Amino acid sequence: RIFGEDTVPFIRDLGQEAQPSWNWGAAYSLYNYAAPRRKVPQFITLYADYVKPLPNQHPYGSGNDPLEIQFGAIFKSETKAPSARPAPIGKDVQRILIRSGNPITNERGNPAGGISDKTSLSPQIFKLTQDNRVEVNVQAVIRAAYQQVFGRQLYEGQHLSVSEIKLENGEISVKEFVRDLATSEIFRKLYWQNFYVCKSIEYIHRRLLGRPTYGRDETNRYYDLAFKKGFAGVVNAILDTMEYAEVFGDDVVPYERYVTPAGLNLRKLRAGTVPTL
Amino acid sequence: TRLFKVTALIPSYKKVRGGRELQNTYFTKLVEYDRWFAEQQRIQKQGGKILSVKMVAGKPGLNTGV
Amino acid sequence: SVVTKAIVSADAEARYLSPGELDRIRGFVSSGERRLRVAQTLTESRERIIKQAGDQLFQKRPDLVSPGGNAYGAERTASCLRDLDYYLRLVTFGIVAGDVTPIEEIGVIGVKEMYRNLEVPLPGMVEAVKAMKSVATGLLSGDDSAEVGYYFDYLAGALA
Amino acid sequence: SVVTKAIVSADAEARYLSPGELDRIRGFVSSGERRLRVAQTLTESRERIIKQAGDQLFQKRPDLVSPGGNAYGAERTASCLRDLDYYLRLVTFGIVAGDVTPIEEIGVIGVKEMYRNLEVPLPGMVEAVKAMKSVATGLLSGDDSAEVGYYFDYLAGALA
Amino acid sequence: SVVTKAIVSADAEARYLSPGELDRIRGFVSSGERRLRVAQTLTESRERIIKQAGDQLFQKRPDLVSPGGNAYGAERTASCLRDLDYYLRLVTFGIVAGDVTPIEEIGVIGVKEMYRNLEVPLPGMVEAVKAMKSVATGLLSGDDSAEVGYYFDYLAGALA
Amino acid sequence: SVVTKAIVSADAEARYLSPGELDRIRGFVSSGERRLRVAQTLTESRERIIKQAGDQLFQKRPDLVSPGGNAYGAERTASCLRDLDYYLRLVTFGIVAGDVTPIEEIGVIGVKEMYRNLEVPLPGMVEAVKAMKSVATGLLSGDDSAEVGYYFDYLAGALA
Amino acid sequence: MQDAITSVINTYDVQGKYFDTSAFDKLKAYYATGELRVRAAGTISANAATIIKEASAKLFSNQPDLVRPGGNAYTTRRYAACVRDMDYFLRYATYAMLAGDTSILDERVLNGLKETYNSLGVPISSTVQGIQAMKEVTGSLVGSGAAKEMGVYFDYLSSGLS
Amino acid sequence: MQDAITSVINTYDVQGKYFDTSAFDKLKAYYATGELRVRAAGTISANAATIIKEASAKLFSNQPDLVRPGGNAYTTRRYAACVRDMDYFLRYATYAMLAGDTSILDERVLNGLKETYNSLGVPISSTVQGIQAMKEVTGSLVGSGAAKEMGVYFDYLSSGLS
Amino acid sequence: MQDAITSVINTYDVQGKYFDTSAFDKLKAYYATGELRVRAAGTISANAATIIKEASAKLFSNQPDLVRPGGNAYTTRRYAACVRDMDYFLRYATYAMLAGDTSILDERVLNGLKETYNSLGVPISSTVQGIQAMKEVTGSLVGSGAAKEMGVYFDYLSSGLS
Amino acid sequence: MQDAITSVINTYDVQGKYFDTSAFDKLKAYYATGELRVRAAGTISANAATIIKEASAKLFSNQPDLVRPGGNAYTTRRYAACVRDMDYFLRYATYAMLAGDTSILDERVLNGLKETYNSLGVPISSTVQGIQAMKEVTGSLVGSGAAKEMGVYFDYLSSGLS
Ligand SMILES: CCC1=C(C)/C(=C/C2=NC(=C\c3[nH]c(/C=C4\NC(=O)[C@H](C)[C@H]4CC)c(C)c3CCC(=O)O)/C(CCC(=O)O)=C2C)NC1=O
Ligand SMILES: CCC1=C(C)/C(=C/C2=NC(=C\c3[nH]c(/C=C4\NC(=O)[C@H](C)[C@H]4CC)c(C)c3CCC(=O)O)/C(CCC(=O)O)=C2C)NC1=O
Ligand SMILES: CCC1=C(C)/C(=C/C2=NC(=C\c3[nH]c(/C=C4\NC(=O)[C@H](C)[C@H]4CC)c(C)c3CCC(=O)O)/C(CCC(=O)O)=C2C)NC1=O
Ligand SMILES: CCC1=C(C)/C(=C/C2=NC(=C\c3[nH]c(/C=C4\NC(=O)[C@H](C)[C@H]4CC)c(C)c3CCC(=O)O)/C(CCC(=O)O)=C2C)NC1=O
Ligand SMILES: CCC1=C(C)/C(=C/C2=NC(=C\c3[nH]c(/C=C4\NC(=O)[C@H](C)[C@H]4CC)c(C)c3CCC(=O)O)/C(CCC(=O)O)=C2C)NC1=O
Ligand SMILES: CCC1=C(C)/C(=C/C2=NC(=C\c3[nH]c(/C=C4\NC(=O)[C@H](C)[C@H]4CC)c(C)c3CCC(=O)O)/C(CCC(=O)O)=C2C)NC1=O
Ligand SMILES: CCC1=C(C)/C(=C/C2=NC(=C\c3[nH]c(/C=C4\NC(=O)[C@H](C)[C@H]4CC)c(C)c3CCC(=O)O)/C(CCC(=O)O)=C2C)NC1=O
Ligand SMILES: CCC1=C(C)/C(=C/C2=NC(=C\c3[nH]c(/C=C4\NC(=O)[C@H](C)[C@H]4CC)c(C)c3CCC(=O)O)/C(CCC(=O)O)=C2C)NC1=O
Ligand SMILES: CCC1=C(C)/C(=C/C2=NC(=C\c3[nH]c(/C=C4\NC(=O)[C@H](C)[C@H]4CC)c(C)c3CCC(=O)O)/C(CCC(=O)O)=C2C)NC1=O
Repeated sequence: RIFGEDTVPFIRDLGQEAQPSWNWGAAYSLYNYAAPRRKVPQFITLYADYVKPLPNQHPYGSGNDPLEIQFGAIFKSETKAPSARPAPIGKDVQRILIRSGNPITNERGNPAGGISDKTSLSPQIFKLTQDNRVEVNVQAVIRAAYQQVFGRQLYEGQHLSVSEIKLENGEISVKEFVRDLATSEIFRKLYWQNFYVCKSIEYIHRRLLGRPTYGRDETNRYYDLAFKKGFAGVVNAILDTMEYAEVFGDDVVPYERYVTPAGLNLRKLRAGTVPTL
Repeated sequence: TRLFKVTALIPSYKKVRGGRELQNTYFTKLVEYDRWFAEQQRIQKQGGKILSVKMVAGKPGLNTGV
Repeated sequence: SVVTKAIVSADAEARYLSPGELDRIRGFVSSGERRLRVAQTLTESRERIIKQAGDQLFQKRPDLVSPGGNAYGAERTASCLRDLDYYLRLVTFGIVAGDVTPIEEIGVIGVKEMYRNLEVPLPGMVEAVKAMKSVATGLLSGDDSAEVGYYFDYLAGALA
Repeated sequence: SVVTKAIVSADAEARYLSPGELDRIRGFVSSGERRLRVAQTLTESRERIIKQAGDQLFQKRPDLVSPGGNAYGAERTASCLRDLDYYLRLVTFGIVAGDVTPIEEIGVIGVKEMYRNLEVPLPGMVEAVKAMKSVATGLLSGDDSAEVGYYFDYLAGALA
Repeated sequence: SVVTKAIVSADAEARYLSPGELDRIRGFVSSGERRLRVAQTLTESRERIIKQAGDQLFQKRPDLVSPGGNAYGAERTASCLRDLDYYLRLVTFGIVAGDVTPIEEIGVIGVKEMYRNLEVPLPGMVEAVKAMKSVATGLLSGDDSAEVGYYFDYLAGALA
Repeated sequence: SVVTKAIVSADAEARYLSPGELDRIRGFVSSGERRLRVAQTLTESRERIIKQAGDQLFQKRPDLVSPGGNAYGAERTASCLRDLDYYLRLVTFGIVAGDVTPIEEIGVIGVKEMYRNLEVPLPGMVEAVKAMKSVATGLLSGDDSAEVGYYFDYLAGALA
Repeated sequence: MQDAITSVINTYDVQGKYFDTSAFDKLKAYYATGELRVRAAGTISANAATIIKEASAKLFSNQPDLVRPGGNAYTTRRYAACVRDMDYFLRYATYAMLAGDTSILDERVLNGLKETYNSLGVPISSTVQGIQAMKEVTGSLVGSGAAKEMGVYFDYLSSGLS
Repeated sequence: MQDAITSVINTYDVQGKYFDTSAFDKLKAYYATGELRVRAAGTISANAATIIKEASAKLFSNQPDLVRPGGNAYTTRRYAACVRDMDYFLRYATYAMLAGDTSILDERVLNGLKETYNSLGVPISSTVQGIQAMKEVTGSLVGSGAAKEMGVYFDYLSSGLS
Repeated sequence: MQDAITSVINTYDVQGKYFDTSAFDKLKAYYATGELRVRAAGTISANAATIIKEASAKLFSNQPDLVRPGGNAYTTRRYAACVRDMDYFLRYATYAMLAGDTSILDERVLNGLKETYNSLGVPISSTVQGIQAMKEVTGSLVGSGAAKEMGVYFDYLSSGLS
Repeated sequence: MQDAITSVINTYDVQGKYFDTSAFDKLKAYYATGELRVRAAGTISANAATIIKEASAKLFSNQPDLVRPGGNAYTTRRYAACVRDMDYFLRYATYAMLAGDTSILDERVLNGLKETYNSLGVPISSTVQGIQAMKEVTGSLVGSGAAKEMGVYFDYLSSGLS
């Protein structure tokens, strides 16, 4: 009907004929010479998403979710391979997070689950009780703080030696040591200055509170804190939240408390760790 | 006005916990001036009693250098 | 397991296992033979232990199997004894593992909410676990009795 | 000042000053004579700059002096010109320091809430500092006028 | 560089560059031409500089080229001189950049890890850096010599 | 010591010592005399172990005692042997204590900063302690040799 | 989260128009059903534990393999997580009924729930069956009209999962 | 796509180098295993429908929720889609085993598949369990070495879906 | 991030090559443009509030639907969000202009902005219009020579959004 | 994480069965090799730096372009990152060897490692070659009985990256 036997096909974009509205953005992504550069299908996904609830996704898109690895801050890029799924996630949408520990200690059902007794499902907890004024626990706590804040130990030139000394000497608490690490120039270099602002906010939130953000209330609050006060403002505000105070006081290093289903899938779905039928 | 020396007593009113926490209740620590308003507020939230506060590093009433 | 806990402690600190941790693993693997013997003895006697503990409990707490009781009837009594068998198997798992971790994962985390949803009394469970400990420790040797009773008392405290 | 900023930045990582910070300090001390002559020129002509700045504000913003405004009245106009005096003194402080830290922590930190507590419009403040910049740069020499102007622009951006 | 460092130091607190930072960038862009001239004079004459620096290093520390030493043998000595060429290229990069930044990322982060994985003695590296500094300052005039000496001093202190 | 390790683990987990680490304490106190006899067997052989280890180290690393090296000269070689004396005494302390705790608390914490202050190469230290391990294991039977080698190679890894 | 009143307020703010007769009519209808909603919510709150008990008993009787070894609810941990999820569904259905709007379900319950359960391994169909059993239990306690009201939210959850 | 020989060719071509002893050794290894690969591919092609039958039976017997109402595989169309996905997994595992490289697996299966299942609501864990079922069923028919070789690519698919 | 100096340094570092005549030519070009860049940066810092003022007013005058009810910029919250985004755009364009490189724009702004705006429902055509508003507003204030320099960074932002 | 003992415990718990003869045989097989595992772990811990030395030297001798300009390991920073990654692989292979299970490799190392390396531009083949080099260097130190044990976990990591 459109082309017949003797006519070469052409792109039937705007002005040539009536344009559908339900596939507008995807279609005009397709009528682009960069369409082969995208390998993820976009129309089956779109037409499936029209008929299903919101996904488990960062409110600013799937490219805002870092891989839940030990260290690195790896994000999807819009440009190397588009693979971008936008979702109409509202401001009151609360993300569904999975506990790294006892399932019924989730804050959604148990508001006191943060102060609940630790099971063997939970990670190792590092607390500094040494005289708070020869001890290997202090060095263990220091290493755990580096492993949580940065995901890994730093090189010798990069250590916050003065803060460490204040830590075994008792002038500062574990919370102040974590603050000195997270506000350090090395942390700013590694996780702030090379990333999209909300990507940095999400990653830093995961390193400091041990959980992804719940939605646009938290992300918008820390986004405005970025706007007003910068990296130090964001980091100090995250550490100054009450939630930090109930889960990590002055004595305990932060630990991972929540994961996303994608981060759980990274570990559980590997061929070794899949539950055998 | 740089560093405060604060000693306080923070009893526990929400739980009874069996680890060692003598260091958490009574403690003397150094708090920054910019941190001290929030620290004092947080201590008062928890029902703690503030015993003494002293200026340590900086000099009181400095129009500059703070 | 002892090995799992040592590895997890070393990994949390991003370090290799220390001589003390390797010493703990060495002692654990040395004792593995007698712990397997204890677990196998406890396994071969499952029917006798479960039966004797069930009769001891029901005679000690008749209200559970009386009409209006939680375990009244053949099917509910069978479910009672089947929970007892679950916990006996979990104790054997703890015996082989070297610690109470299998017990905790499989039957201690969330136990109170589950039995609260089942209307199952917790004092009844505690006394049933105590009866199981008495029967099992009575059947097996005195030296192994302390090792087995450690896990049994852990379970009794957990359900209490 | 520049030395204070370099020292605190170096001590943040507990390290000696980089050749970059040493070079910025060297450039700062190298240009001390010109900036101190600028301080001379500004402090000698305080009343003139303040008066023309107030006149330029009032002609650019007749709103403030008209009845019902923040600056209506002789006393409130006096407070206006007094604040202009404060701010040009702070500009001289920043020029001699080489950094805006004295301006920051004397007249910038908390200025928003402060002129909120005084019902003082911040657009009025930016118009005031722009008038001050124009009057001062008119008097200063070509090279010195730019240096004064950058501090005045910092102050303008700081207020609003 | 100076521009990069100023921009990141501005961005971390979410502000525009202060007058001091802009003045620093002005000084840097005003000194750019002599910086390029210094980069020239170091660049053309570097076969010389490497040879004299290596000879002086192996004279003052014969142990490195004695049997059992790290740089013993023609090939390991060649790797030594190759490292010296690396670091002098980094020095010219720093001179053009106006900061020790390119030096810092390219050859200071993890350098202790790398020279431990190779068991290159860090005191030998520091001695080689002083040798290169002396040779290079020999070929520059006083104004250029001081500037190149700052970067060499940073490198030597960083390896120390 | 082993007792200290068990007590601190118990205190961190905030409960009494379990039968497992109680058995650990019983086994440690049961083996004390063997640890003491091993400590002697190392103690009479101070000079032979230390001098053989130094000879092997300077066989592998002639550069160390070559002119310009760290141990060049009679006095500096004496300081080498005295450091080996310290570490052999620390190994004896560790064998007696049952774990490596005295070894780190006296000679491993801060050793890198110390030897960097002393221009002492860490590879030389690890080669020396490996030589001491090889010498000291020969003096003992296999059962004693294995446990002593555990302390020695822990020390070697810590120095590396 | 938006109720019927908030929905009217937003649909009039988007237009920029003030309230007119139709908005007052919709608000009046919501206040007309408000007493029924409050009584149903109070009854459900009074008997939440009971409802969970018969609903879980019915689900595990109909599908015994769930609580047997190899089932997703075979552990004290996983059984507790299961009854916790059932409590979630009941409580948020009560919220949605009390608000008169299914927004809270999409907003706090159904978002990313399929991905979460699929990553956990939770059977979706059995969760829907638990929701339907909970519906049947809740209806008898709340009465005919309140059951018809709660049914739309239970069916909303079941269709969102399936 | 890319196979083992093409892999070595590309690695040496990017460097601009001629083939040396290591490259020739890799080529010789592939040529040694070629006959085993061909036998395994023929056996699988003969028995593909069978392997799919036992794998699907295992998966839907251990997880019957998938095929009851409300499940992802509940309809004739969705059941057929599931078995078609398993058929494609098997065919591309055979292709990868013949080629000796997992490049075709990436390009023709794993690029965009996890996003597609995330949109569709497909439980990826159950898909991986079905892939593991196909692995064990295939190994018995193909023998020991062919089973190890096929399991390499089955595990590659399973970890790629992760 | 990366500026012109660092760009040349990295190119020659990856080549392992030495600064040749071309490198010194590029360095001379940047040093020649530096004083203009610094003057423009200071001017834009002085008038940033004014630039946002005028650009917002003009954008909302050309497209008044944004600020009327039902518009993306209609609320105090959404209007303040628009102003905050424009203030970022101005500040980061100034950073890129002073650096002489657009790497900072890429990594800090454009990597993830399209998906954020598409998920938020933010119109991207109108955002590009606002960027062009800031462009020709700041062009008057900085002067023609500095306008020609800042315009390329504003167009880079616009092309990244479009 | 999951070790051999916990693997057997879980595989029997999911069945609901007590330990039979096969279970006790598996437990005996694990306990018999405990001394070998502990001795090998001690040797590897004491010689980790030497192993990293020799593996890195071998890898950068076979592929010297990695540490030369234009190579992924060309800088002090990136060379440090390379040797750090190698140290991580050695540490986790030792953990997996003590455990008797490859689970910790899947849930602390290989989870997203391939995609992370693809994102970073890290050459996967060269990293696999470095892991192999660590395998030969460790096999000499630990001895044949422990070399075979370390080989399976090194091959597991290599197949995870590959
Ligand atoms: C079946 C569902 C469907 C819808 C709804 C739809 C809307 C639609 N409206 C369009 C154009 C348009 N639509 C409008 C209408 C607006 N102008 C304003 O003044 C008014 C508020 C309003 C009219 C009441 C206008 C003016 C255009 C022309 C835009 C242009 O070309 O500049 C276009 C692009 C031209 C084309 O059709 O090929 C679409 C796709 N398309 C669909 O497939
Ligand atoms: C491991 C070392 C350690 C010790 C020793 C210790 C003692 C201790 N007891 C406390 C409270 C308390 N302690 C007591 C006990 C007293 N009541 C009287 O009847 C008795 C004479 C006496 C006990 C025999 C009471 C009643 C409180 C509650 C505070 C109050 O209301 O007065 C508190 C502070 C509040 C809290 O529990 O968090 C501490 C720190 N804490 C430690 O970490
Ligand atoms: C491996 C961890 C695990 C445990 C422990 C477990 C217990 C458990 N016991 C149950 C039933 C039951 N359990 C009991 C046992 C009670 N009767 C008396 O009161 C005693 C106090 C007590 C036993 C000593 C009874 C009577 C029932 C029947 C409840 C009913 O059908 O109404 C049920 C409900 C599902 C079913 O009947 O199969 C569970 C889940 N399930 C698990 O997955
Ligand atoms: C019990 C804990 C402890 C240790 C270990 C320790 C080591 C130590 N070694 C020192 C010197 C030294 N140590 C050495 C030995 C090194 N030279 C190299 O060739 C060898 C690889 C290596 C020995 C195996 C040498 C040569 C010196 C002299 C360096 C100098 O004075 O410049 C010194 C300075 C005091 C002196 O000169 O006598 C200390 C404190 N001190 C302690 O309190
Ligand atoms: C209010 C919105 C919301 C929902 C719905 C929700 C469900 C939910 N259920 C979970 C676990 C679970 N959920 C279940 C329930 C299943 N067991 C049986 O198969 C049943 C068919 C079925 C329930 C009727 C089980 C067994 C787990 C444990 C999974 C595991 O530990 O592996 C988890 C992960 C652990 C955690 O709680 O953090 C979530 C997030 N979470 C939320 O924030
Ligand atoms: C529903 C929430 C909402 C509000 C309230 C709102 C206010 C609002 N006030 C505006 C301008 C204005 N607003 C005022 C009112 C002020 N003049 C005097 O100083 C008084 C103190 C004060 C009024 C009592 C004036 C005079 C303007 C015009 C300024 C201009 O055109 O530049 C504009 C810009 C209109 C445009 O760009 O087309 C908005 C959007 N916007 C919203 O989305
Ligand atoms: C530094 C890099 C960066 C940028 C730029 C950025 C943009 C950004 N803009 C946002 C909101 C917004 N942004 C705008 C601005 C647009 N709408 C108007 O019509 C204009 C055409 C246009 C601006 C000129 C608006 C109106 C919102 C509010 C959206 C909403 O609340 O739903 C939000 C989400 C705030 C929230 O959680 O509600 C982000 C993250 N984020 C970043 O990390
Ligand atoms: C631009 C940043 C950068 C640097 C600096 C760098 C250095 C570097 N030096 C190396 C080897 C070496 N480096 C040296 C130098 C030492 N010889 C003496 O001990 C002296 C104290 C000292 C030189 C003054 C030697 C001898 C080797 C050879 C070691 C061997 O034979 O294995 C290697 C191993 C691979 C190779 O030789 O190409 C690297 C990567 N790599 C980089 O990407
Ligand atoms: C514990 C689990 C885990 C691993 C293993 C991991 C790998 C990892 N390696 C990285 C960098 C790197 N990794 C390597 C190593 C590779 N490139 C060389 O050519 C070699 C062939 C090869 C090693 C044998 C290099 C060179 C870099 C620097 C790349 C860069 O920083 O851009 C990074 C970037 C973050 C950072 O450097 O701080 C990660 C996340 N991340 C994890 O969470």
